Amino acid sequence: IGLVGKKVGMTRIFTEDGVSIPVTVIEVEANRVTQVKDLANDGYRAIQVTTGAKKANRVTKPEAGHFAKAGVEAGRGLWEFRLAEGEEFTVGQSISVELFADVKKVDVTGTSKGKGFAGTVKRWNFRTQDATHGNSLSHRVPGSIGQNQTPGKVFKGKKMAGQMGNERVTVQSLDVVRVDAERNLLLVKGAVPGATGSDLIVKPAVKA
Amino acid sequence: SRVAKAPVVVPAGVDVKINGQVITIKGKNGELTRTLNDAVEVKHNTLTFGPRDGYADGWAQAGTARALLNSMVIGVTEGFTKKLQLVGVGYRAAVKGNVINLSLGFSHPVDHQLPAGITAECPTQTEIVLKGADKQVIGQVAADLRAYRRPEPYKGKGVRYADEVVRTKEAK
Amino acid sequence: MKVRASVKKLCRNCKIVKRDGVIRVICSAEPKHKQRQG
Amino acid sequence: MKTFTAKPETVKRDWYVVDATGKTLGRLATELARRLRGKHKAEYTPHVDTGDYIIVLNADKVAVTGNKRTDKVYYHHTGHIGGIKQATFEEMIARRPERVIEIAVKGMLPKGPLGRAMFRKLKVYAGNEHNHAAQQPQVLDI
RNA sequence: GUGAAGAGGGAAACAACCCAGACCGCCAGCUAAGGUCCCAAAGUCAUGGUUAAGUGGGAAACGAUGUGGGAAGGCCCAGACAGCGUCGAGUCGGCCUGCGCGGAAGAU
RNA sequence: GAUGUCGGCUCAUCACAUCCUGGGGCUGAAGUAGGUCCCAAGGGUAUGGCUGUUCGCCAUUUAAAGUGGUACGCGAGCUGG
RNA sequence: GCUGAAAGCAUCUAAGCACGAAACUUGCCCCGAGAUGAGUUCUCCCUGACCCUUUAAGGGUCCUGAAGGAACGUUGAAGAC
Ligand SMILES: C=C[C@]1(C)C[C@@H](OC(=O)CS[C@H]2C[C@H]3CC[C@@H](C2)N3C)[C@]2(C)[C@H](C)CC[C@]3(CCC(=O)[C@H]32)[C@@H](C)[C@@H]1O
Ligand SMILES: [K+]
Ligand SMILES: [K+]
Ligand SMILES: [K+]
Ligand SMILES: [K+]
Ligand SMILES: [K+]
Ligand SMILES: [K+]
Ligand SMILES: [K+]
Ligand SMILES: [K+]
Ligand SMILES: [K+]
Ligand SMILES: [K+]
Ligand SMILES: [Mg+2]
Ligand SMILES: [Mg+2]
Ligand SMILES: [Mg+2]
Ligand SMILES: [Mg+2]
Ligand SMILES: [Mg+2]
Ligand SMILES: [Mg+2]
Ligand SMILES: [Mg+2]
Ligand SMILES: [Mg+2]
Ligand SMILES: [Mg+2]
Ligand SMILES: [Mg+2]
Ligand SMILES: [Mg+2]
Ligand SMILES: [Mg+2]
Ligand SMILES: [Mg+2]
Ligand SMILES: [Mg+2]
Ligand SMILES: [Mg+2]
Ligand SMILES: [Mg+2]
Ligand SMILES: [Mg+2]
Ligand SMILES: [Mg+2]
Ligand SMILES: [Mg+2]
Ligand SMILES: [Mg+2]
Ligand SMILES: [Mg+2]
Ligand SMILES: [Mg+2]
Ligand SMILES: [Mg+2]
Ligand SMILES: [Mg+2]
Ligand SMILES: [Mg+2]
Ligand SMILES: [Mg+2]
Ligand SMILES: [Mg+2]
Ligand SMILES: [Mg+2]
Ligand SMILES: [Zn+2]
Repeated sequence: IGLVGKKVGMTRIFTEDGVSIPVTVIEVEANRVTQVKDLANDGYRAIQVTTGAKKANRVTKPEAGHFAKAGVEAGRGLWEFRLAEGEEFTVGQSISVELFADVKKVDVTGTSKGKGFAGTVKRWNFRTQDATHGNSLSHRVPGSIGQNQTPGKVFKGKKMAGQMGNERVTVQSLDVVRVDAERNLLLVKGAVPGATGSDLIVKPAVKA
Repeated sequence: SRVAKAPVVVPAGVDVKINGQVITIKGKNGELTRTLNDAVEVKHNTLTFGPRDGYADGWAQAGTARALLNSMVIGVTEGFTKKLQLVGVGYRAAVKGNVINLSLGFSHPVDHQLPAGITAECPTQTEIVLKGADKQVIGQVAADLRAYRRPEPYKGKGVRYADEVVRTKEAK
Repeated sequence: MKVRASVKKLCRNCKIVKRDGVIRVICSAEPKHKQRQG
Repeated sequence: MKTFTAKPETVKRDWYVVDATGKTLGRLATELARRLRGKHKAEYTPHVDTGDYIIVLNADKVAVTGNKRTDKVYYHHTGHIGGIKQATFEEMIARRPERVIEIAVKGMLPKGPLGRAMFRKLKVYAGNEHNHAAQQPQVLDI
């Protein structure tokens, strides 16, 4: 399994031998198990967890009853983690960042920062055409988008301008620099997706 | 045909158990078994082999069926032997249980886990002698061991079948 | 392996064999005689 | 007089269960297609679904002749350029064995709204069990 | 000869090919070419064969113990042919022919 | 009663008769490194000098600097030598 | 390649068995139930009267107005809207 945390921000750890390790600080508060999915009822094995602390007015009656069944406080959302062959968890169990104590590398999933409507230069690394040498109104425009009568259409997946970022991104195989269970902190080497404050899903590295 | 016509003699010791198409041959050296091709008739002394009706091949399938069960009879009775020789400076072999550990001039160990039914011993470092009931399996293991370092055509170095003539040619 | 439209026995030790719908010449004596029709 | 027409709101559709085990794919498919369309009924009407509900069991055990188990290829295009995908019969059986029968029958049913409606009455199962004991399907031998 | 100046049915689609020349109406019948497992009207028709290549459903010289049929030979229980005198039954490769096989690489 | 044209730029997309990388047979294959043929289309596959050039030659790289199809791909996308 | 007949031999193949590549199917990442074949799981909410006519998934009234949603406002490392 993994845990749900919050991107606090970035800093550095100076090592004794004079290396500065860039770190993303992830606040990993206790993940409370809200539901355990099994093969008989649900057709797959997973835990649903919550974290943080939502305010009663913002918790709907459907949400409240789900948390109340688990016997846990409402957190700011629900996330599932698929269970391994061995792994067992109970409803209402709290899972801390101590989970990651012996984990060397993590995959961190977040929602990337939103660039809104992005041109092909930004979105797809298209080359600009001539700034001068006669170019007419076509500096950052995409150029040709197809062939001719054959095929007489634009192909699906054509790289064009559109919404960029504000989407799920996983960065794989980030070194765990420090697990500070007392401060509810995980320090990972390097950048992770999303703005300060955003939800992060941290899992042990799939690749190894 | 001429293979299939010849009935396999049963030695004493080695009981036969036919059923359907699947035959079982059990003796001193284990209990082999085979499902024969559905175009084949076996008839217990002596297992006969001839063609079943409504089957174009027939005598082809009966000749193999014969040859297989001859080897199966001989396998549970006498057993089959294969010897590989190693050739090349610093090429050695040694068996630890059911794993042969071959040094074959690689930058790593080579450890072939011998399959069940096959026993192996190294009379010296440059010889393996496999022993088993299945002629097919012992041939397959021998081929697998040879394939690590096939005999090469200049100096004849590698894992060879002890029988094999390794044709050597000269360098240009 | 010689891949040819015309595959033939080149010596006494050459043998024509059909494997998987492909006419081949295998030779015990001479590896240069190994042929596949193709 | 005017020739009879079946009326969709009054059509009698019966439930059948067929075992695909060891049946030749195409020879089963034609009989399924016939009955899904209702060509076996005197009330057959081209513009009306007069056919029967058919449960097919043991779709994974459907047979093909020749080398078709390895050599029959199912092609589809994803709509994306270069997106021609292929699967052999044996791969289709391993992954999605119901699709073999369903694809065979779909190609033998009329094209258009009614042919799609006819196909909805076919219920293909990989194994020997179905959930439709409430519909009381009669054994149909093909 | 047809199209042009000709509809209808067949050849997926297809002026010029095949069948066939539309005065009008019919919710009758028989046929033509072409067809009769499902799309899709009609044989999952009958009898005897061939093919195993999805050949059928693209492609030549040429290559090959694929496989079927026919005629005729050589050698052979004075032991042939293959394997190692032994061994006990056929063997050998030309001919003609049917159907297949390789030869066979292209762009949404 | 108009189907805009060479070359460049931008953006491509497919084929495989494969340039590199992968697998393999033969070699007049000791090794290294080649030659040749077979399989393989996943990905990758120079920058400059000269010239409108494509190309080519030249300089210097690169694992490699593939060959073709796409209205000799692409001017209601740019350029206009 | 193994075993192995047809074809007493031989033969990787006909039966059977084993290897074998960046191609293929997965494994990795993202989308994804309009997957109309519209799936699953958990939780939450509403437990009134009444009369017609075309007695039917018929129609209307009186009362009721839930969960939740939307709207509005303050807004955002979300955003052309
Ligand atoms: C005017 C026609 C043009 C624009 C250009 C034409 O090129 C020529 O005709 C060459 S002669 C040349 C054309 C124009 C007009 C006068 C003068 C002479 N110039 C400036 C050219 C390249 C073809 C050879 C003939 C067909 C064309 C369509 C497709 C094509 O490639 C064109 C015509 C239909 C097109 O409209
Ligand atoms: K006429
Ligand atoms: K075909
Ligand atoms: K190109
Ligand atoms: K080579
Ligand atoms: K490639
Ligand atoms: K043109
Ligand atoms: K131009
Ligand atoms: K245009
Ligand atoms: K323009
Ligand atoms: K749904
Ligand atoms: Mg933004
Ligand atoms: Mg540029
Ligand atoms: Mg201007
Ligand atoms: Mg400008
Ligand atoms: Mg089109
Ligand atoms: Mg093969
Ligand atoms: Mg139609
Ligand atoms: Mg005229
Ligand atoms: Mg006409
Ligand atoms: Mg016509
Ligand atoms: Mg027509
Ligand atoms: Mg008639
Ligand atoms: Mg019909
Ligand atoms: Mg019949
Ligand atoms: Mg064909
Ligand atoms: Mg041919
Ligand atoms: Mg015009
Ligand atoms: Mg090729
Ligand atoms: Mg591909
Ligand atoms: Mg792959
Ligand atoms: Mg240049
Ligand atoms: Mg052009
Ligand atoms: Mg081009
Ligand atoms: Mg312009
Ligand atoms: Mg244009
Ligand atoms: Mg000019
Ligand atoms: Mg043999
Ligand atoms: Mg690589
Ligand atoms: Zn030879």
